[PDB]
Amino acid sequence: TNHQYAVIAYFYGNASLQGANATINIWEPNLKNPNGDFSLTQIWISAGSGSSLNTIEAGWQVYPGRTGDSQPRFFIYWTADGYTSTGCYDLTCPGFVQTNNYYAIGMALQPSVYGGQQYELNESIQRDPATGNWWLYLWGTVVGYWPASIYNSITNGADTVEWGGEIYDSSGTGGFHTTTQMGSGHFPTEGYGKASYVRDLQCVDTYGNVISPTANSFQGIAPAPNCYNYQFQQGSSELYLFYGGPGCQAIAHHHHH
Amino acid sequence: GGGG
Ligand SMILES: *[C@@H]1O[C@H](CO)[C@@H](O[C@@H]2O[C@H](CO)[C@@H](O[C@@H]3O[C@H](CO)[C@@H](O)[C@H](O)[C@@H]3O)[C@H](O)[C@H]2NC(C)=O)[C@H](O)[C@H]1NC(C)=O
Ligand SMILES: *[C@@H]1O[C@H](CO)[C@@H](O)[C@H](O)[C@H]1NC(C)=O
Ligand code: NI
Repeated sequence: TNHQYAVIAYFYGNASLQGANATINIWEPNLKNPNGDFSLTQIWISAGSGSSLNTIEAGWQVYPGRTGDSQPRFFIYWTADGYTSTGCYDLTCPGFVQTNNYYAIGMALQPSVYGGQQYELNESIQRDPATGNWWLYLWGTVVGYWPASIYNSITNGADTVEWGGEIYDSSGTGGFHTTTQMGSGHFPTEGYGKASYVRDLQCVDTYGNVISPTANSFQGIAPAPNCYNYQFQQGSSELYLFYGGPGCQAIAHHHHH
Repeated sequence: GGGG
């Protein structure tokens, strides 16, 4: 596929997780090919697999083809059949129910400054055990919910939570030789203020308790590591996922010998 | 999982 990632996944033994959080550093990554490319950072909360995969998604995305501009914007997504025939962005199809219009779905976000002022998108997703509905909060304020009625596998809880970045490479390099940026456009090793991060890496267990998994409990995914990568930075209060990169310049020059 |  033409998608590349720098993501971490927390796999639970069953579908009993009752929520998750993500506090995502906001940036305005540049796209090499804005006709079709996109760059985003999000959470994915899921249950099932294959055609029974159900997802709850929220984060920021730079996708001019969909939003009409190059700003990072708040988005949501979902699927009830592994992206085969169900699911959509934002409120473009029936699915998500917005209850509070204080925050707009699709709103532009203020991007952080390299070596300067940082901005974060705090999102908290919580399952209501009376209904199975999954509620979304932004910076502590309610937005709405994904109702249990659209799902079949995630109605009682989730088995997997993933966090991180993704780019879509419309130029057909497989995401291996495009300067479309992920996160801030800088490699994770640059750290706070320079590389993008995801913090508040927390889940809610079956009993309703908040758990912050240790670094070793996540599986990492970075299939184009010379272009986009991730690095955990453990602070003394909470674990950071630094992720992203500048992408790879197309400087291969192989010929037979 | 969901996104990878
Ligand atoms: C990280 O995720 C946790 C777990 O979902 C979030 O905790 C939840 O936060 C809300 C808001 O503070 C709490 O709601 C409050 O409940 C009390 C009753 O206990 C009620 O009197 C209040 O009016 C309010 O509804 C909720 O209890 C709490 N849940 C747990 C299990 O701690 C937390 O907000 C997330 N953190 C971030 C930074 O996203
Ligand atoms: C899921 O696994 C947890 C931990 O092993 C267990 O406490 C729980 O009862 C299991 N089933 C459900 C429905 O939560
Ligand atoms: Ni050769």
